[PDB]
Amino acid sequence: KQYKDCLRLADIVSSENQKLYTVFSKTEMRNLLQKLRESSLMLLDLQLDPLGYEIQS
Amino acid sequence: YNILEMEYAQKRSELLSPLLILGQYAWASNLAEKYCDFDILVQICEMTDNQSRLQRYMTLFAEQNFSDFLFRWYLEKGKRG
Amino acid sequence: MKQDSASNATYTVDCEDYVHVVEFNPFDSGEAGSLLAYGGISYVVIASCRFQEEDSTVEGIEFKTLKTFHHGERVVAIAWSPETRCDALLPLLRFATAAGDKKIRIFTSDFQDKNEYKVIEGHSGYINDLVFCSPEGTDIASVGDDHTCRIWDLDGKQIAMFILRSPGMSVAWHPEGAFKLMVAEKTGTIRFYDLTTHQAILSLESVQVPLMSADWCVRNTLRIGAVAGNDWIIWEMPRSSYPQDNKPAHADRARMFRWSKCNENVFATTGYPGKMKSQIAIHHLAHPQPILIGTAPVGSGLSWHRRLPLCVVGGYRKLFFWLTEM
Repeated sequence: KQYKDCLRLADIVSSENQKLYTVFSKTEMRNLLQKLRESSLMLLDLQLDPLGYEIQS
Repeated sequence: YNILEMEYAQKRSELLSPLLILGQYAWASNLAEKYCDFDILVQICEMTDNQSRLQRYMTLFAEQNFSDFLFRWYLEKGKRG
Repeated sequence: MKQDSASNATYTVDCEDYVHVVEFNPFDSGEAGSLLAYGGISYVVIASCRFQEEDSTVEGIEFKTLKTFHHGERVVAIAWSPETRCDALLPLLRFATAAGDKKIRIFTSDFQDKNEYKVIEGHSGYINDLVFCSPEGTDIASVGDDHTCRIWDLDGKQIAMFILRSPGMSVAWHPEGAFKLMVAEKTGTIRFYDLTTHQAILSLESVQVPLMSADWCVRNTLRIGAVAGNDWIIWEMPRSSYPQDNKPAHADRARMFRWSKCNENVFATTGYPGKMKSQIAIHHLAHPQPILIGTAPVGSGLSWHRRLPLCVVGGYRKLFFWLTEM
């Protein structure tokens, strides 16, 4: 239920100190982004913006 | 012509609010569907939770801009999921 | 049959007195807790308001009366100095009030040590509105049912005169301060006076009678909205001399036009509580229908939060808060 960590996985992948972005094909990272979509979705159903702990809108 | 239409619109809106406050769901539905009123049928059909007639009216009024009020009332009722 | 939209206030504060007028700060004074001032026959109260956003120590709403003054008059209008400041050990609060005696009172407070007011000559009739026409709070511009725009110093000496051909209702200082004074008249005209040269630099022309209220966009001084006749209108100066936006404001008699002091596209037009409960309608730019509509048993006075989109109306023993969010 700690989807905030699922979302931090995006930054962990973005780390160019380990360059996790390059080793993803289109389909792989598309599955990853849909997994992130799912993880964001549950917290977002809790009436909280997916950008930060508070609402941005 | 548009002045008459708009003024007619708000006037019967306030005319017709009270028994909507009071209930009488079947008759509200009958009259509102007879004269084609989207939002009122919406808000009644979701405080009755009848998603089925929700789709049936969406199909009926696809050309009548049902979905705008659908998205709106969704937004005010905080089920953005 | 059909029904449009209505709801109960997002927040409500109980009161042992009626609320003739209630207002937040137009500019931030340096306080997280939003200062709120409300007046009546018996009492005029300054307080700090908070609504829960963080911490469980705050539940719902917390309202802390900073101070309450014994009154004996119905408050007509109140204008704080555009110089907003509360960050000191003894913050200094400066504002002007109108009562039923057709007089102007410069009320100043020094935070729990003293509270003073000065006697300033008023209008032959009631003063419709008044602002501080100086970005620090030393000169006061007042307009009333006597078609005279009177500029007074802090002493109560009438600094300047602007003659009108119809009772001047609304006066507005430049929110930032450029000697610009907006004048809104009942026929629907807008006249900009330069306090340095005592002449009009610009004007917006309309004939839709009557004009009830107007408001600059706090984030766009060049954008002006207003309520006239039954409808809210919008100019975008200086490319206008006739209204460029004209959409209905209420099924009710629109009384005040106000801008939300968080955004550049959010405003409110208030309906008149006559026979039926006052309608409150928050609109949006490029969207003619109001985004939100609520119902209040009594509606008198409407304001917007200093930095956030919250619109407030005070009535009989109650104070209603509408939190408009996106």
